[PDB]
Amino acid sequence: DDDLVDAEGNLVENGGTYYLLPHIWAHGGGIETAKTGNEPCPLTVVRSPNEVSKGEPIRISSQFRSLFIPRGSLVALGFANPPSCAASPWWTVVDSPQGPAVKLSQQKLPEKDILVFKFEKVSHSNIHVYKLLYCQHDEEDVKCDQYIGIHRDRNGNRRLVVTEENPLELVLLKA
Amino acid sequence: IVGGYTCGANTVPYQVSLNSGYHFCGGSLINSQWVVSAAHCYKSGIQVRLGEDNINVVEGNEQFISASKSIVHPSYNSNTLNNDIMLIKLKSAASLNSRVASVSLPTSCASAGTQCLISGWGNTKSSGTSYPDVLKCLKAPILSDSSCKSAYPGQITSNMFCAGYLEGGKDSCQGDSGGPVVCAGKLQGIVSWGSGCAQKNKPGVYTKVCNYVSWIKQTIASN
Ligand SMILES: [Ca+2]
Repeated sequence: DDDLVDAEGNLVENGGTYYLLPHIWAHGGGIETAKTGNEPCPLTVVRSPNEVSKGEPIRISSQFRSLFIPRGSLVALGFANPPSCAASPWWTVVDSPQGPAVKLSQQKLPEKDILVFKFEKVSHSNIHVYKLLYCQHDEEDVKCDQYIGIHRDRNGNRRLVVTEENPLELVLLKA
Repeated sequence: IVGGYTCGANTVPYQVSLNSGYHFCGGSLINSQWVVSAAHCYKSGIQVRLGEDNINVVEGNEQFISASKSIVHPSYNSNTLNNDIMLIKLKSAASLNSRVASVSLPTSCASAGTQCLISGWGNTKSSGTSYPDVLKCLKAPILSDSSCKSAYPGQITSNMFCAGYLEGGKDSCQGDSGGPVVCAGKLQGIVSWGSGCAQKNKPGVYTKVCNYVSWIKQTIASN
């Protein structure tokens, strides 16, 4: 009896693959990649336009050697099947013309650049739904004082970005 | 345990399995009433299972004992993974025999190169999972601090040490957490964390038990 649970009451496996869908059957569907702005290849993390697609299976990993994901543990999120052009399938947050945005990198990232996320359960509806926090390494004590949200750009790409009052609610579903 | 071997039934008498309806972490029996595990393995209502080999079925030598107190190190930081240690007090003393025995605490830190025994029921495969029914064993050396830090820049505090192979191929993995790292007959480490499993240049990182001994002895004497 811990925290992270999928869309089946079942516990989330550290290093397992899941579909990150929305709480509301609106907005969009699962998470996937897309080539936005002036990127050479799919480096932008977005929420599928299709509000019915399960998106890409996402690996959720904690540094801890536990089979489950420890409470209040920072996690890294990466695509099970990356775009190839990415040096790593792990997400990271970089400064973009639209503010800190969730993107993949062509350069190999260090642990501290990808382990910047953390889940927040929502007891509302009791259904397994979580808000995604973004943590930045301050000094001997990181600060998870920010959430990840959406930024519908010019072409309609639902980009995952760092926001303050536009948090994202997700339900993890095994893949 | 990735790249290890079947220990053998009751050949690691101090190895314990923390159960909450199912095995979720390992631990180390230090005396008839106390178990040492990882702080990140904290859970309420933990049942401690001693004398285990095949964790899926009863074989005659197990002892199932509920935990009455679970004490997570005061300085545990789930963010930085630092101070990853937890003490468990059994609400009932364990019957010490040949299959159930305590492992002594180190009153001095072990040096790099010392060979250690790491055990658990965690994942045994790479880029895929396969959890064993029985206890797996692995022999690995303590690595030097400079090497540990070069493998995990900015992530290694003084309460951690690396053990394993820079070459990769052998290491602890998901499900081994809280487990024992015994060297020269003393519990020098606790299976804590790592980047992946048995990956190249990413050896297992373990809680440095020798820094917490005075605290462990103190807690045991007043709880
Ligand atoms: Ca058994």
